[PDB]
Amino acid sequence: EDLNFRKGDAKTDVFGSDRMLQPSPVERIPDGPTTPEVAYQMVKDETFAQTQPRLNLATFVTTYMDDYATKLMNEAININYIDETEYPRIAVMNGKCINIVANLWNSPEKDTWKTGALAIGSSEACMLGGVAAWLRWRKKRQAQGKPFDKPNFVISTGFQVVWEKFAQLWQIEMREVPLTLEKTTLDPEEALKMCDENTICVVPIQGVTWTGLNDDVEALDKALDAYNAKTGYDIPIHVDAASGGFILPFLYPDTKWDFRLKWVLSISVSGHKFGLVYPGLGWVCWKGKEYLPEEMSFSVNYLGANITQVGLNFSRPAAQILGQYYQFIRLGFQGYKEVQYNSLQIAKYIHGEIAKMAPFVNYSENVVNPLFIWYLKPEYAKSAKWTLYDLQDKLSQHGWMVPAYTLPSKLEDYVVMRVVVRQGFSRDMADMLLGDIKNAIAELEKLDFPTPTRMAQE
Amino acid sequence: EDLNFRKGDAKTDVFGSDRMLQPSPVERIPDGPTTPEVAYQMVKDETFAQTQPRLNLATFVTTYMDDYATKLMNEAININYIDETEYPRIAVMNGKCINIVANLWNSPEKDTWKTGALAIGSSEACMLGGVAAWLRWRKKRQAQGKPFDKPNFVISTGFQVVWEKFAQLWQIEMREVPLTLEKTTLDPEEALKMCDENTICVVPIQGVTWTGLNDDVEALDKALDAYNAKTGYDIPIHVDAASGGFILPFLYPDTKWDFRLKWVLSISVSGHKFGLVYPGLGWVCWKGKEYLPEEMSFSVNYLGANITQVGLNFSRPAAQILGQYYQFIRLGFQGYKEVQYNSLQIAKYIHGEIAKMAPFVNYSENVVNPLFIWYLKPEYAKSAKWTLYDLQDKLSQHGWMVPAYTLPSKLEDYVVMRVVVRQGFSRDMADMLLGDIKNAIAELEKLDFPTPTRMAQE
Amino acid sequence: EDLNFRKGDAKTDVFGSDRMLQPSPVERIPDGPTTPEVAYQMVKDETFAQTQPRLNLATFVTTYMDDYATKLMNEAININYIDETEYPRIAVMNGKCINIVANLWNSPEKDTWKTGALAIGSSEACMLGGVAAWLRWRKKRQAQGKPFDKPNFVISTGFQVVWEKFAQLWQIEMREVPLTLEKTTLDPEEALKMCDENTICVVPIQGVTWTGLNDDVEALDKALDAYNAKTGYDIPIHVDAASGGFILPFLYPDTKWDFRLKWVLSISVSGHKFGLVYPGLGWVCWKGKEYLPEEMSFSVNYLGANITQVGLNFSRPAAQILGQYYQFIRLGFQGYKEVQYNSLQIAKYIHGEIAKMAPFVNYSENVVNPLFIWYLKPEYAKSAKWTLYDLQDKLSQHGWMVPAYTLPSKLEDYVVMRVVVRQGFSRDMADMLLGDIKNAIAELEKLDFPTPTRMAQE
Amino acid sequence: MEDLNFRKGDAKTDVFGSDRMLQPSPVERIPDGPTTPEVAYQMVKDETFAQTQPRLNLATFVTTYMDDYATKLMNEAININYIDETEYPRIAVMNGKCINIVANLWNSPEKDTWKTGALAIGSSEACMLGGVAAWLRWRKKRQAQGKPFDKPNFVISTGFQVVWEKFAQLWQIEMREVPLTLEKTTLDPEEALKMCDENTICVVPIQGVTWTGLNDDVEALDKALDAYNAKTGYDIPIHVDAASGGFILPFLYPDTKWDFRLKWVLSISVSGHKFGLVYPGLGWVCWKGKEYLPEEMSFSVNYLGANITQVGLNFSRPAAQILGQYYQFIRLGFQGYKEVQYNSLQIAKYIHGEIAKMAPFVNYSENVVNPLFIWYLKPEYAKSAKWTLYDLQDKLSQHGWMVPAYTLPSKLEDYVVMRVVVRQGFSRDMADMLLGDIKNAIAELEKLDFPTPTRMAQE
Ligand SMILES: *Cc1c(COP(=O)(O)O)cnc(C)c1O
Ligand SMILES: *Cc1c(COP(=O)(O)O)cnc(C)c1O
Ligand SMILES: *Cc1c(COP(=O)(O)O)cnc(C)c1O
Ligand SMILES: *Cc1c(COP(=O)(O)O)cnc(C)c1O
Repeated sequence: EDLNFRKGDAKTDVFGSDRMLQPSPVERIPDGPTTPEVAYQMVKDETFAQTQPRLNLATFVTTYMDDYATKLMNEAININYIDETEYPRIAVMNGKCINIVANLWNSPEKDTWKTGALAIGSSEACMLGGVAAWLRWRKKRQAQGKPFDKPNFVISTGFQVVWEKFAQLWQIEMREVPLTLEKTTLDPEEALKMCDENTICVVPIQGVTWTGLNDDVEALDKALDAYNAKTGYDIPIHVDAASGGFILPFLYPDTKWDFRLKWVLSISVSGHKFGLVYPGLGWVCWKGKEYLPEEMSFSVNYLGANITQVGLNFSRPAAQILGQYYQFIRLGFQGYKEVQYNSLQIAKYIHGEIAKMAPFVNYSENVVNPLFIWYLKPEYAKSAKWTLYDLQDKLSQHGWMVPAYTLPSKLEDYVVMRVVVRQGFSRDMADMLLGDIKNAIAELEKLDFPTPTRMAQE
Repeated sequence: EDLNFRKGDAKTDVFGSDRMLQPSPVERIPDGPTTPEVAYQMVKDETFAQTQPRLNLATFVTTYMDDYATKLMNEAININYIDETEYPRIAVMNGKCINIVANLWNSPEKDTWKTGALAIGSSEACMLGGVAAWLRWRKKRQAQGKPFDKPNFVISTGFQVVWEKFAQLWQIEMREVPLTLEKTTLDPEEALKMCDENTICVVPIQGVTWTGLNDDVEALDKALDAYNAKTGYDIPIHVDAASGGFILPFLYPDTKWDFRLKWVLSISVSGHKFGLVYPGLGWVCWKGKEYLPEEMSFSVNYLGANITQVGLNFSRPAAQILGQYYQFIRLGFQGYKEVQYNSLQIAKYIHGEIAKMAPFVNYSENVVNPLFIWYLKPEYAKSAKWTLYDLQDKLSQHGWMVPAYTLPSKLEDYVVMRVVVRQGFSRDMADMLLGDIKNAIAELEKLDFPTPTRMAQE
Repeated sequence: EDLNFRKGDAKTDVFGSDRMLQPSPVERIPDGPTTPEVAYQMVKDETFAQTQPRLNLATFVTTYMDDYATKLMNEAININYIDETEYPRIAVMNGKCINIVANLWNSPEKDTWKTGALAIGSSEACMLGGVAAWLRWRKKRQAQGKPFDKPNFVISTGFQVVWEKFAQLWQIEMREVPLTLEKTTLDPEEALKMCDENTICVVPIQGVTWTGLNDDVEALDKALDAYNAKTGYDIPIHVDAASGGFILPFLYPDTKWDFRLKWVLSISVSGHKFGLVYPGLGWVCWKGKEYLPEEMSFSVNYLGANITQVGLNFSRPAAQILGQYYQFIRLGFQGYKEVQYNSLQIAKYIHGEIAKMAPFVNYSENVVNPLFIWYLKPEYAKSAKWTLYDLQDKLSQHGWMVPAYTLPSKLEDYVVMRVVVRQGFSRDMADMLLGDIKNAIAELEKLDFPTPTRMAQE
Repeated sequence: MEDLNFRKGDAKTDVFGSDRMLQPSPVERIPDGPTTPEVAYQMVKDETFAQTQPRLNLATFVTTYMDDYATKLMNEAININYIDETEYPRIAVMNGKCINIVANLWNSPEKDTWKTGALAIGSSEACMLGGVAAWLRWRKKRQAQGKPFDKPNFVISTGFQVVWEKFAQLWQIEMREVPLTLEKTTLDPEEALKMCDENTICVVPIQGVTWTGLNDDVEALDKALDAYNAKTGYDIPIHVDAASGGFILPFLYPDTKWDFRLKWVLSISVSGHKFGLVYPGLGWVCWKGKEYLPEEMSFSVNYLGANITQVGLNFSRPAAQILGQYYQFIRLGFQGYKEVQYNSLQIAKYIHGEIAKMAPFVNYSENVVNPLFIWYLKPEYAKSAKWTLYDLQDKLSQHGWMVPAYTLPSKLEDYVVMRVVVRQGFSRDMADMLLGDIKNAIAELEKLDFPTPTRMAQE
């Protein structure tokens, strides 16, 4: 007999121990240690009772990479990117990713080492673009003898929350252009009506999270050129291309949205969305070195490479740089094109099957990013006992997360549902989702009384 | 450009391929092959959208073993148990497991190699016990000149479905003794009312699936001894101990339920329930060689071990034998006792926490197996808008399976919910479950209208 | 110095401990636990001193799958198939496998979800087929006013033992048709002579274990059609296709043996033999819903799939279902055909090389399954000092298991040896086997006195 | 027989008998076409060989070792995006529990069970959140007072880590720097108070100054600040940059009053990936109470009954580091952290003592409070030596070490120093290897007949 079996010795079974009769620590660090197997289970087991990543259809962020990328990134788990003197090959590799992304967006910059920065996501990449737009505007207004204490920026009401963070954390006024059924993306005319001498940039979005659509950057650029010629305000574009920045170059090469446009001075993207890398990657590029203020930035030479030093974070994992560069080499342009082709084709397939179901109507007939939204047919909704929130709950019973929500300004009465198709979500998985949607519809149509969310609508 | 990238060559990305734009085969084998990576994802990805095993609280069957048992079993995946001449060490190992189980049940058999058999689960083990009881009875009645064409057996209405399978597949009449609030387990007096000259055995259950309770085997044995003495019918007991066979020896050693009893001639158990082995293990033991008919069985000597050859299956995985022997050596009696103690303590803990909640009342104050059932307070239920089926659905939205069902005959008006606590379900996971139950109750109590199942009860 | 080193603490070396100076438990569970490393070695080390599976040439059961199938099945070790409500995707996958198998056997059933059942092997699949035949016959005779208490079935003496198990466990009389050199497979005329008003089915075998041959199912169907027309007895066929069920559709598609035949009402197969899945898989299909008695079976709808619930086992591993579906997708029809082609070609190669050896003659000139048997030339055997049993022992000295045995009734004086070629047994391994056979012959021919088995024959 | 496409990348291709491995890696543009996974794996992996191995990187404060279970747990969460809190609410709650544990390690008096704090990628984001909150609290006060709020400043030692310069640049807030001297080797409160005025949003003492390894005296700053605020009414607060010391002081110096026990310490930040013992990607910031986190910055959402404050500069990010932190808290507990930090500090103290015995070297401080320290050349030795600490850095790099040499901040900029950081996973045995290499390097450099470039640059 083993005296200390329950206390945690070499013979203890994890689930025959005193520790696994005790709660996990909520407030205070435990006084003493446990065995690695026990602590492993205590943390691991708490992650079971939630959505499985591959069935999270709310997220845009990568939930699958192949086994070689995964092994490569796991092996770099202890590499701190910012130690560039210690890890100069990764610093160079980061710069090469920046070059490749800038050239994917048709940068006219002549320098071999393109002007850009690594980010943890589009959040940091967006904030860097906006701070740069803010600093360029401050300098221009100062040289003109004009005030520079009340900056603002203009964006669709379909903005993603990081722009609200930017507005709050830097105390910059956000001006929002509302969505309507007639103007389902940012209308250039209405955005310009909200511009003045204090506007630091307009932010069109490629891959609006609420709708899956693309603001027309080319139409914005054309309108802005006329407006800037008339006012002299010299207002630029920063493209929030979080999703579309890794869709448009491969599937829509002739759509002019990027550094080909006169007024697009910076672009940001989520490398961990359709850049196909696990969580923790974003990129921001500037059209040239003259658009990244010296106040924000400096550059260091590593093994002949000019790597710009700009960022909100400092120490950070380096694994995502290896993952991105691996994808660029493993897939190339052709491979990126076929993977995004698959994701868009599957999104289009689900869109078409949803349109055939009696309760549903799609927000758009045009699927340009691998995601889309739909709502209840207005005539169907009036007499239905259920809402899209009830459908979300039914789908959750089978492990899916398919989110229902209200649309932004002036469409807020529309409850919609969104499906995002990422690499690793196949046609076969689409059929499973659609089968569960049909069954969920059949069960909810048997209801004799309205649900809580249905009553709230009336 | 790689011409065959989409068709499946060395450069193909699984989710940039034509195969992952196609549905999985429903009716016919595909005409041609795919890459192993593609096929692996196609099969694997279908298993995502269902209950995760460690959150499956309906099942009694093991969903966790430690890393060494798991590795041992994985390494034996290609070992066919039934090739005993080729794998005689595993045949002997099977015999040693049988000895250990039979002695765990206090067999008085003097032979070193105890009379018992390997099974895939309690289904086969129960059927073998029942077939043996049927053949012993047939032989007795024929020798007595009595008819033997209408056998029956007696069991609680809380029987598990394999006994209905046995009745159907062998055409033996099942006689069911009803459950009542007054007699919540098999009452011996009522069981004897259903015994006659054609009864081949009575089947008390240790670990009734519907209720979590134990039939009183000792009381049945006493009643049966008096009955057999007056009638000469010689009716035996077969104990269905699917769960309790690996609980009672460790936590209730002095409960006289096994071969210590005169009329207990066979006992069956699920090695994959509380025997702590992954799916695919059951055991059946007989009290002595004389209770296993020669018509059913023979034995072969492997390396000096006498291994009885009886079974419904033939070729089968051998991994579960290695797993069982590992558990016996790894844990021993003390280790089994500590693991089952934990599971029972967590079940009692949840049992006590459930009783404190306003909507609930427990079916029993006595928790003798690591599971229990509760129902709605009758006064609460009459005015509640929801039923336990609604609570089951709410819990499923967080990944749990906690089943609601109506109890067997004469308690069929009771809708109950059951929680089973297995090795690998910790106190921390119990708190997560109870927190989700509390949140679910709060949500259901906001309903203004009754649910479909609530209306169905009126 | 570490006081508890020998007792099993964190510093203990497995083979410097007291436990590894002690024998493994034969009769009783050890009182206390050990470390997982110690227990892992104690169980693992016992499996060393026996036949290695890839050198087991006696077994028909899969001993190799590729790395992806193996990982997929290992990852499902804790999934209990029978929890279909909890794991409905695996329940649907099971049904898809059944559809594919039935269509491989040319089922005319129009229902999308074909009538069949999952099994642990051909044992359960055969018994389910046999019980269904018994129940259909019982119902017919009852409707006719005829007795139904003495059923029989007809089979070759080349039956595999599960049919004797079936006869014993259900008390159904087995009538055996003898083998002769003139009639080396089931002779239909002799089979029909054993049919009467009490015959529930005739069982032809595809892949007779003793001989490697195929009973002629079509010839049986023809004779049975005329017999049923003249008697009205309506006697069916159940095909035991344990091996051939996954050989004939790919290599002999035009051989009429399956549901193309009028009287073939059910077929069984071992998915773990030439279905190419590790141990634990069988399938049985019925020609239509009307041939599966309602007394035996019911069906449940899972996500729109009609899954029949019939079986002898209940809880069981689900891994083998994933493995079967993986093989269907990974290989397709072409892939199955190429693997079985390789296995048959290697068997034919070994067959041709055996025929060139002076002591040996093949039982059949035609190799139709990836296995065959041979015996000693009668003139050579008479003056030889050794038998095939001695050759089996010599081969065992190099790790092979190549079994020698006497053939069934009327051929019982023929001692034969069998080789089975499974996936993972290459031409290179065949050359190693043949080299060991030649060397073994050379050694045995040096004997000056006869061996015990040679003396036993005289 | 021959395989026609062997060099082009087919099923038989050997990575290093292929055309692709005769070609350079892409510098400018994405390749037109794909390669096999093995080829791409080697092309990226092989570029990482020719640089410092993490466990020999003695410049970094950031974790380079966790045990196998923490590593496995974090690897298994590589595809979990923390910010999807509705989808992953158990990790959201787990994040909140980590924040609670950290806040209580720092003796927070907050009575709410769900402490006011935020997850970060490192001390950079946590420090900026602390500063933005200080900036916003100061703005709100001056606004209510009718006073101007358009020229904020903050006060910090010249030993600041670069993220505070980023904060100054990216938010256009004036950084006021207090110089270091041999007489005042850490932040002196009196000199700091001379740089405070009505526009100062906070003072930032540092626990674990990167340049020196020392701790600013927060308690002495708190006392001086209390007197100043009582006189002026400016209400200037403390934010402690405790990137390293935040996970040393509670375990090894529990009685040092540096945290929320102090009146004016309203927020504290730390790097979980330094001495919190988690791989790269973790920082934490806590506030002394909910009232010190402006609602303008923040909101909170209830997940499974837990109140999780939503504040941050990042959005989507790996969740693995949260599981790693919670694993370490449970696996080690208070005792386990104390023993690991004890080991790291003891080995730093050991190297410190052995460095002192060597003829060329003198230590900057006799007191080692964090598992790191700096030394420089003895002044009399330096004048006649032909080499500098940069030469010793280069020599050690030849054996794979990174041991950094650099000039100290303002008023000590003439001091070339070298720093050694001891992290979990750097043992006594490895310290013996480093010291043996240091001795051998000294012997070789003393053989020089002429000065090196960096020695001449000093003249
Ligand atoms: C994803 C998203 C963001 C935020 O980017 P993260 O990568 O989550 O930090 C910003 N804008 C848009 C349009 C987005 O889709
Ligand atoms: C589990 C169960 C059975 C069926 O056993 P399996 O292991 O699923 O084959 C029979 N009886 C009882 C009491 C059970 O709990
Ligand atoms: C294998 C075999 C059986 C028994 O099947 P298992 O898969 O071992 O259960 C029955 N019939 C034949 C012809 C066989 O080869
Ligand atoms: C590390 C460090 C920083 C920067 O923190 P990161 O975790 O690298 O972002 C800021 N202040 C101090 C004192 C530091 O040591």
